Amino acid sequence: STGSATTTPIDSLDDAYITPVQIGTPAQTLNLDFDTGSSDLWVFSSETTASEVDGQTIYTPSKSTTAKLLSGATWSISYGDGSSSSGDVYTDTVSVGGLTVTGQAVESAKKVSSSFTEDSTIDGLLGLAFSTLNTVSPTQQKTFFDNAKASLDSPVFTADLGYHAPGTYNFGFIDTTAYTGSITYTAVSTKQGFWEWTSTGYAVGSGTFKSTSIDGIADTGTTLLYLPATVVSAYWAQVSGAKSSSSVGGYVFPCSATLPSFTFGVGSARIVIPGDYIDFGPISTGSSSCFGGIQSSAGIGINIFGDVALKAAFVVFNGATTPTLGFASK
Ligand SMILES: CN1CCCc2cc(CN)ccc21
Ligand code: NA
Repeated sequence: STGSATTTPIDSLDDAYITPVQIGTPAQTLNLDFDTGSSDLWVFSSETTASEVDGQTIYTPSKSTTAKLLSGATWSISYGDGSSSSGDVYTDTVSVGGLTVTGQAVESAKKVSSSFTEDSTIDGLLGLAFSTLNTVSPTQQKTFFDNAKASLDSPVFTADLGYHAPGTYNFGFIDTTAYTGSITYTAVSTKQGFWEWTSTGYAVGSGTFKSTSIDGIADTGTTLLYLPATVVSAYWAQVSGAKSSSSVGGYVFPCSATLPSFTFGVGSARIVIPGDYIDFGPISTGSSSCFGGIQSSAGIGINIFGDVALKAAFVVFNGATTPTLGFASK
């Protein structure tokens, strides 16, 4: 089997991407944020505290003839930004882009943080990291990908995010029309439950490539590129008037600037992030200070190749017995 779904930016900055997901019988379509940095499929629901819902579409298990309460099971997650959600669990039929999983754990939110309530466009998250990070207790649950894997033509999914444009998530096949050149594969460590890999270095604009190992995770659920402070300082030093602002919470730059590209290594290959991808616009409405899309990881404890980096590539998440990542230009 295979599946193929379009993923759409939620706003003009590509802060996040939503993908339609069919849950239950008859289908209830919710727009979920596919998140390669977490392992819970959780949704706004008929159980969510009413004051914490503001425009999201909700899953109503009582309207699904295939929904079963997973008796005794609860979940609670805290994301790296400080956001959170928690609740109880149903199993139901879940379909993405024509690929169907029966008996998928659908984590129903009783509580969400204000940061989720405020995002009316996001109806929940579909985690695609390893199932060892799933938060359901007392019986840990599998991701949609882990449940689908055995049925897929090939045990893979691919992320093809757009810059200010829709893109695609494919499950079970590699669309050889969607990238240029060849795919360069690189080793993955699953020891922390992430798609963790090592980049071979970086360049700033037209500058020389610096060979240096940078461990990090491929995380579609994170907007920006978080890298070590040495690398980030080298990038922003090439932008007149850029500075790190403790008041704003990262590097800012004059909105009049033209940003240089950023290149990262994948083995002997190179992925080039155009400068425009690194512009996240005014810090507040009307400001002439703009927020940068490359930020320090120093306060995080991990480097994160989030959407700023991933949208510059066609990315293969290879879930074979020995997982690997693949990157291609596009
Ligand atoms: C609060 N916020 C809404 C936008 C999508 C989203 C995704 C994650 C997962 N990294 C965490 C928070 C969050
Ligand atoms: Na921000």
